[PDB]
Amino acid sequence: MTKQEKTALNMARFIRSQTLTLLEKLNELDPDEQADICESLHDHADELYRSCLARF
Amino acid sequence: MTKQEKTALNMARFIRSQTLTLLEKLNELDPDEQADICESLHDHADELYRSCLARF
Repeated sequence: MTKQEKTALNMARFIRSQTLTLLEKLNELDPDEQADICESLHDHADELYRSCLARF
Repeated sequence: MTKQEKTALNMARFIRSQTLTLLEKLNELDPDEQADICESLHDHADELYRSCLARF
């Protein structure tokens, strides 16, 4: 296994883990809170994405 | 401190932590990989957001 392959697998595992935990955590809040948090998370995701576009 | 307050603080801390780790991890990849991962992460973020809209 190459370092590039090992890295790719590790990153895939990491993103999967983060997503699973986030979903489980969100599932603890009532509908109202969930909607607010989701709206905030999406706006922040767009901001991070635009920052990446700027870097590349 | 109310349970609602304790929950809000815990969620804020969690989202902050996840973001910091993600950024640090991304910083390990070369420009090319970073761009690919960012594009994939954004598309997935949009998918999750649309799923939330559907639930609420």
